[PDB]
Amino acid sequence: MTDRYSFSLTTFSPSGKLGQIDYALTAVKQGVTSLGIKATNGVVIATEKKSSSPLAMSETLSKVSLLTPDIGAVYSGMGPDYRVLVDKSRKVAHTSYKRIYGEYPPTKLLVSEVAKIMQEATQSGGVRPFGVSLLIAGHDEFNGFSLYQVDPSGSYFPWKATAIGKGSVAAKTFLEKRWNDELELEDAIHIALLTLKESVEGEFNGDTIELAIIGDENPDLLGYTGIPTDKGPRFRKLTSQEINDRLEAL
Amino acid sequence: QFNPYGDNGGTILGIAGEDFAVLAGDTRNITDYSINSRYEPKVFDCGDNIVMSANGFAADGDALVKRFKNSVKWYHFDHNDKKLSINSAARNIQHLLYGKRFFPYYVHTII
Amino acid sequence: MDIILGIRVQDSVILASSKAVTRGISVLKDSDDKTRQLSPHTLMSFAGEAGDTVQFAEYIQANIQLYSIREDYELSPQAVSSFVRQELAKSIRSRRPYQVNVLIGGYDKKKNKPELYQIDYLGTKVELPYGAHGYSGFYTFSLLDHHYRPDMTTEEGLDLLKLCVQELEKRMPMDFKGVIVKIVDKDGIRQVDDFQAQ
Amino acid sequence: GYDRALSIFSPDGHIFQVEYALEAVKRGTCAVGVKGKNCVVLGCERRSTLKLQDTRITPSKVSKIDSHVVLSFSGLNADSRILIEKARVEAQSHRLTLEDPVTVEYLTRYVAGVQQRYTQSGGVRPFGVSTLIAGFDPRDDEPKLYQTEPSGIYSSWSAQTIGRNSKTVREFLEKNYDRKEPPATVEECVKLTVRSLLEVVQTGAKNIEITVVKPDSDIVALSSEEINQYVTQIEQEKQEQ
Amino acid sequence: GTGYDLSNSVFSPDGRNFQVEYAVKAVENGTTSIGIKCNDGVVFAVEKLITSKLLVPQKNVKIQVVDRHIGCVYSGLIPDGRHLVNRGREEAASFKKLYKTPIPIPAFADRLGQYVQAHTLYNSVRPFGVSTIFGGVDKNGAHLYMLEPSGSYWGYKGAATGKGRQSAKAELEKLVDHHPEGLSAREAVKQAAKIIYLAHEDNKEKDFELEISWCSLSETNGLHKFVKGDLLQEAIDFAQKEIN
Amino acid sequence: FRNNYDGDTVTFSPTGRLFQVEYALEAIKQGSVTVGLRSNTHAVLVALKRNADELSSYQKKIIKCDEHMGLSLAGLAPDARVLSNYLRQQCNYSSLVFNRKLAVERAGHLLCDKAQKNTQSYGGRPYGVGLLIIGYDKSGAHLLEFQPSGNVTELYGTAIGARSQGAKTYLERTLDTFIKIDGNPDELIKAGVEAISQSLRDESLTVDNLSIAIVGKDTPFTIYDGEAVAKYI
Amino acid sequence: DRGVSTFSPEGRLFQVEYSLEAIKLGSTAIGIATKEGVVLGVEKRATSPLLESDSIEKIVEIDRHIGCAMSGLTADARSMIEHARTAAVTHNLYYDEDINVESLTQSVCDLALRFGEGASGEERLMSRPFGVALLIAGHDADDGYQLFHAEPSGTFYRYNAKAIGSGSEGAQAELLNEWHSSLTLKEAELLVLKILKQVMEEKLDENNAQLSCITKQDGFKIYDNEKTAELIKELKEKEAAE
Amino acid sequence: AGYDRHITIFSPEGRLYQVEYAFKATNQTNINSLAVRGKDCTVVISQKKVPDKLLDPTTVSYIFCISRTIGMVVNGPIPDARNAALRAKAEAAEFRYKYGYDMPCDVLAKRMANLSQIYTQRAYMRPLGVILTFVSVDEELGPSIYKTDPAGYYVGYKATATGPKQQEITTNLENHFKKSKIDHINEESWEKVVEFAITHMIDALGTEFSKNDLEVGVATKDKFFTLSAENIEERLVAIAEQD
Amino acid sequence: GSRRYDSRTTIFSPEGRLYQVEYALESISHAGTAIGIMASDGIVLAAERKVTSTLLEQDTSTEKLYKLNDKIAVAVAGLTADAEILINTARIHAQNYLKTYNEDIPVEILVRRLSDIKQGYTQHGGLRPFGVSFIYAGYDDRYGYQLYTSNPSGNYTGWKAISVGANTSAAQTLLQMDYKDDMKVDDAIELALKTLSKTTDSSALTYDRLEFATIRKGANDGEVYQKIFKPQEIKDILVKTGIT
Repeated sequence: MTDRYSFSLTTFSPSGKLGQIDYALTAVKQGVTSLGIKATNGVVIATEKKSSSPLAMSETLSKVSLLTPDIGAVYSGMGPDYRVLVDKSRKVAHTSYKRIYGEYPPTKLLVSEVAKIMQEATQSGGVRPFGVSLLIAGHDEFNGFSLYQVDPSGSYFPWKATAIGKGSVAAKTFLEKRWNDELELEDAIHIALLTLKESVEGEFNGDTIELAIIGDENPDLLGYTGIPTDKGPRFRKLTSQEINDRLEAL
Repeated sequence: QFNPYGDNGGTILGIAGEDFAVLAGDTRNITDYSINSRYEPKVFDCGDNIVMSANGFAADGDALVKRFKNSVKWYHFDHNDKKLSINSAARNIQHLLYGKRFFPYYVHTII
Repeated sequence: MDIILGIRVQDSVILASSKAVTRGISVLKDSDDKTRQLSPHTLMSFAGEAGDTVQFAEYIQANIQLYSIREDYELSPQAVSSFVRQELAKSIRSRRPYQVNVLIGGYDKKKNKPELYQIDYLGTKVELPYGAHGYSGFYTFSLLDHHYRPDMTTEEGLDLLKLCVQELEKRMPMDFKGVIVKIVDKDGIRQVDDFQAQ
Repeated sequence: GYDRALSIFSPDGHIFQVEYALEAVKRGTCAVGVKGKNCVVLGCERRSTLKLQDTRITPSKVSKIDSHVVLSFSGLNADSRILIEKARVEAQSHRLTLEDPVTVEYLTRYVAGVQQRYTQSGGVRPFGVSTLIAGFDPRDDEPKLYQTEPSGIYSSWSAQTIGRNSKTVREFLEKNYDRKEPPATVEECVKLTVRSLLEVVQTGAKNIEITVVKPDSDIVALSSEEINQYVTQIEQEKQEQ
Repeated sequence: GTGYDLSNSVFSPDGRNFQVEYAVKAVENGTTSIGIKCNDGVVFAVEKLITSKLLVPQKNVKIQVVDRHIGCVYSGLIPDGRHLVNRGREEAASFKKLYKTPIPIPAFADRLGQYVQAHTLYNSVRPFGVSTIFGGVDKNGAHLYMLEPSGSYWGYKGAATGKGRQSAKAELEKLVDHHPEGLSAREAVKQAAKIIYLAHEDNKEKDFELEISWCSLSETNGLHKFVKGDLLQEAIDFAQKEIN
Repeated sequence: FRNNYDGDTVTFSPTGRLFQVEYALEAIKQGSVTVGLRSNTHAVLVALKRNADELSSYQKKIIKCDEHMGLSLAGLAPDARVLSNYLRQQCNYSSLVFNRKLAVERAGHLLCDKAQKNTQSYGGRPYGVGLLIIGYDKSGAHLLEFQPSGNVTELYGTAIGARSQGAKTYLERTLDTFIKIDGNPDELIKAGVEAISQSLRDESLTVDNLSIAIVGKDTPFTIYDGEAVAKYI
Repeated sequence: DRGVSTFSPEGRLFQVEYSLEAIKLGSTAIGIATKEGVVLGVEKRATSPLLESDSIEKIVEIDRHIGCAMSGLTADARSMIEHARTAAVTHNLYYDEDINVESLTQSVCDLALRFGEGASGEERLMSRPFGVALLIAGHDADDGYQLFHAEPSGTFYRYNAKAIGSGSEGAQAELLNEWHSSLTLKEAELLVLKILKQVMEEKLDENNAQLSCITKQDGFKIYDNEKTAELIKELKEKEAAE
Repeated sequence: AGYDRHITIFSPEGRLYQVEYAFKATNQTNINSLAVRGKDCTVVISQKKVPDKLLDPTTVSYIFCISRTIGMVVNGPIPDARNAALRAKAEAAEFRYKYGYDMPCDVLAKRMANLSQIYTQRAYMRPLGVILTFVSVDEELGPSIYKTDPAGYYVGYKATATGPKQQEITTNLENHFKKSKIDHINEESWEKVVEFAITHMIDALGTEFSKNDLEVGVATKDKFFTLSAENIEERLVAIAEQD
Repeated sequence: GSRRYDSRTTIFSPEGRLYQVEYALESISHAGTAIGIMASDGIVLAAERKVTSTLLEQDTSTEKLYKLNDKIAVAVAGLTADAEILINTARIHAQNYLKTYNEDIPVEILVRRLSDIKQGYTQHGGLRPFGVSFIYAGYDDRYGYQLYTSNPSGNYTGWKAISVGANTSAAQTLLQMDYKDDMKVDDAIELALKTLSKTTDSSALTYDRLEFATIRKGANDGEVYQKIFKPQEIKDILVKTGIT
């Protein structure tokens, strides 16, 4: 027993390539498309719910996860890897921040923590890199709204808008045409739905689409009243119904 | 509270002649004012013509003698059944005892 | 406790340390130098628990000498004193704390100024014109508070010091067998081998 | 965790990792050391693959272990630092426990020990370094010069060189150094050193650095000029013939 | 590609673990041993090849007991078998220590199962080179089990493993049919001695020594015991007779 | 084939073999012959000591583990030291904790289990030595044969090492006779010496080349060498 | 690759066998035992004239009555010597007596097989075997003058005479004849000096060769150059004498 | 280079062959199973094949009782199935102890899925060749089916099937739901849901079953249990009197 | 065992080279170019952002210039993720020094430690090296403005001007051609932009593809000041130096 894999499983090839990270990226390309668009008063992340069986229940499997009350994440690539990353991310947001400063971390930092976890899986002994790329959208008081992309290598970068997965090349191009620095959140959600339409083959409805936003504070989602300074989460996942109502004005 | 030590009495005597030596001891073992045994040997032949007695707290005295005899056993293994000289035994015992310098064998030993 | 005095004049720091080494009923030595040189321009005096005292001083010395060689540089007195405070502050919450009080006298070759640092076994550090550990201050501070002047000369200092040692010899119950005096200035560390009648 | 045996025996009785460690040394800049009658001098060459450096701050080749002993080397620089740090720490430790600075031979035996240990320990590769350690034992005036290699082996030399072309400069030294009459002068010792380096440095006044060690912690590194002068006086010896 | 059979925890393209399969080979190459579940206990028997007149008779005992109510017999690599029994003894001891009640046979079976299965999870270990037949009596009657190098095991009416495992299975299956109402402890012993004698044909070259043990509620009071003396010789006869 | 499966003991061959273990066993065959045999009152060990030069000494083949137990070795001398030393501790443990002489059969089990650990775990290597264990305990005289594979067997007599087959046949032949040499140690020893000489070839057994050991009823395990074995050559 | 503690199909440990090869390339070392003491000689073998030959330590003191000579990758012998000296000293501390030469040898051999990457048996930490053999010579009240040959295999043999190193095979054959149980220390000294001379590439002088001995009275001593030079001279004369 | 097929590291195509082959092993048993949700119960059917006559049929099962409320059926070799069963049982007990309430089926599924995901990323752990179908009647979510695989994936289902002929069973079920338009079997008694299950298993596989050809588990409010051969026979007799 | 998949990231080539370090460098050679130019009154750090887009948020982006201390900054060339791990242990090291001595950490001291860490992954642990090369620009009251460089090997050196990453050969030639000891910060700033502008693989050298920082001694103060130029600040300086 006892893990005897104390050496790196990701090493430099004579050409300077880090094989495993490359392959991991390949796995991401094969993944279902997911995107993110930053507006002036919010951000939106979306992806397709590629139901792996008509007997499955798409709702029981969410690709859009709340990390903190003002940060959400979406991915492309290996779902199971993303699931554990989501748990690690939620935890690290507490152990390395909320338990120290008494407040949730700012988007860039949490993103940084996540990226670190991935970086380590690129060098630690006996493991393989995570086969996923993430798109984290959040908002913090001193940095406003932001959108980040985190890769298997552990790299991350800020975006006004972007896509990852299967049709990322096409989607990125469509976004470059429709994005501007004056978009209101509704405009971004609209463009989001349009962009996603091209990448979707069959059914396109509130039940096959998963979309969340980072916008105003939802006091009505706080759970309690009595504390003025506490106003509610900015993260909110749209309902199937909400998506359909919007698909009509598509 | 718990007192790990006790006193079983006993008295031992060792005298060295010019070509012989003797080690004696009473055979009475006690606890407070009671007699545990009127005959409980206290002086032991450990081989290689070495006699030893660890008097005071019997539990410890037995532990010691037992441990020393065992040391003689290995001395034979390790050094081809070579006889352990009295001086060598004394030095060895010093180590056995000092090895428990901070939780001693509560005994006065003579060989 | 022993006597550990320190006074910072215009261009140097003077350290006076009792020479007596008493062990219970007998005075074993009367020529004990209670000091270690941390670097060419930094000297540290000390007093406290029997073994801890020198063990701590030599440990500090060894470390400063190591820093000097690695960096081919002499840490400022202030830096040396901060390192020493950190070490004593650790000791205070350790399994068996060093019961040592020290005075650090050094000349900052960069600032071109002499400096005196007082640090107790708790890692309590303070910079002063003059200071002492134990009871020594109780008999000498009133004198220093009175006559001490920032622009004093090394000679005036040594005089004010002689004044202090006399008060200690008059009112203190124990025979500390005099003091060994040392000076730290721009040119280094030197001992005033003639204070037994200066 | 990681303890793979990286240095092992091969059929012919070799330990390639240690042998390959020497290859790294062969590729390193040349280092040389010659002992006089009352001094030891260490010379090292400077690469030129790139020149636009800041010589003030760029780490030099000759390092002080204690006020009376120095160490130069040939091979991997990153590796040399680890050996140098360890030696410096051991030096202070020896003073602290024995109340006496290390003898040059001891500081050498220590470093050689570390190197050897890295050849039969799991999960580590041998040091790609060979060193020259020199100085004077406490309260002694007889110069000391030792050398160590990746294998962990060491010994003293009247004069020795390591690194690229060390074969060349060694030959020079073998027929230019008389044990009967060692460079009785710091100047004539520093000259023989520069002469040996010139045999390979190929005109490099700023490519050659020297450090002189005299009894009682007297260590000093010459400056370009001081050295440039030796280069000059030497080039005339040739032309004047 | 290939080489899916050089490392222990590797799945081959068809989903197999060759190392475990190779382990089975060591088992099949071992002596034959069996277990018969009777109406109130179990019987164990095994072939002991007399490699030479020099082997002291009745001495190198193969069947092992676990606690006081369990019997174990195995075919394959003997040292591997002892190792598994040692584990079983610890397994049973800790269980009794916390629960007081001596370990139920089904529970003991899973302990050995989980342990053996664990040796097919990493390449830093080798699978067990033995198939083990074990069982005993507990709060709910008799139980007979057989554990494979893969860690797989089930409850049996009769069980065999080893060189002559085929003969035995053929014979055991006959007993099952010709006794729908159940076999008795006394009877299982004889029937065991016979099946071993028959199975000894696929090894008829070297002479052998028979060994039998049983755990019966009425015959041993639930405790595991070795069949010796008269009852033993008697079964040896019942077998020597029917082999002709 | 074999090449791809004999790199360690944590690997089975396609036919279910453990080559590293088998190779270990080879070390024994390459070793010097040693014989063991017993009656009802004694157990005897006879071994052929081997030397390097004629300037060297002869390597010892018999080790005492306690007053009632000992063994002879064939194979890696070092391993014999590790194993016999482990057996000494077990004998010692049984005495100190239980005031009980360790039974030969028990010792055999301990040896088996120890050897087995180095044949199923990565990193370790099988022991490269064979052992013949004789001892006298509460159930009489005993002879055990230990193999690096872990297999330990109780026999009336046996032999291991190069040309061992010779003696093993002689013993398998004399069985009915020596198994009854009770109360006459010298006879049992002579039988052992005759058995081992059935495996000679190179030379003949001399005084500084022959090694005999005996244990029994009222005979603490003792070793004979040199002049001590003279009366048997 | 292949574990460092793997067995060959012939029942041998690869790393140990290869270890032995490295030792065949080592400088010659010779030891001769006599009822008057034991002589130990070695071939310095400097790799250059600039190497101060006396900084070549291939004969060391373990205790006052025990010394040894090495051959092979000599850097490997440092920890071996350290262990050995500590054992001799420790035994004295615990038993108020000298350690027997054989015991000291056994102690050293016990480190030998302590190598591997995770060998089940204890905690053998050392990635490879030692690449050096040793000739341990000494004296004790139990078996007087003794000479031992300890190898990386963990085994050791007692010898009346023994030569290890590059010239060994030839030198051993020599010893096989030259040696007899009545040699005197002086005769032994010359014999060692002679055989070293025959197998050395270099012309044996008191700078590339070194002698030493162990005698009950004066213990282990390493002959200084002068003392050896004369023995060399004395040898040339006796040889030319016929 | 070609070892990206022996341990859980990426292949140049970004695949994990070892995970793929683990899936391969889940069919080793050649057994199919299916689970459906009732109005207020959950049922799991699994084929049972005990060919050897020397085996005690009663000790042959691939259905486990993880807790009073959670049931688990396994498609794959029995030693890995039992490993997964033991673990799940431990996880369920521990969860109750630490959090004060019975671990939900979906949570236990996630936890086991996460454990598998790890064998997918850590090199020394091999994936388990099994697919786990967890069922129960959650106190919050009602009838539940959650299944996990060697890839660390898992999701909830209206109904599901697993095994060599998983596809046939699935499409049969898909059809039935497209028709009914609801996500469950509108049946009050579980006996009837069990009959529904067996019936469709028969239609899909085109095979008739005896009482020993099946294994059945049922989860109701506060209790998961498995039927006996007789409980099944009664069920089988029932479907007979309709055809 | 595991030995089978162990790459052995810490061994010598027969030529005495360290494969991984070599390959790591090969990796770094494809990273956006980073330049460090040290004048007499300050230091300049300039880096070219590898791969960009219209959507890439630049105001919130920092992929090559990181502030380590108030007087030390580094320019990164290679794996950003690897860099951050190192960068952080560096920031901490600076603070430990300050806490221990109450004096800002001398620039080289921080550089030697970080380099030592890299050196470690080179000699033990069986892990891959960090695919990163650093250019340190810092200032201290002992050596004043300093410019250092470290790579995967763990070796570091000082420079007047240096570049790392892509096209270093070209950049180094250009710098060795126009550098002059008497340069003033602004002269150095201009030299840097020009060099990059000539070594780029891009069409033009626009601000959205650049990161800039300067460590000058704001005369009107007496203290040194770090300044990581903002997008518009880089856009301005770009127009002025005549690159518009």
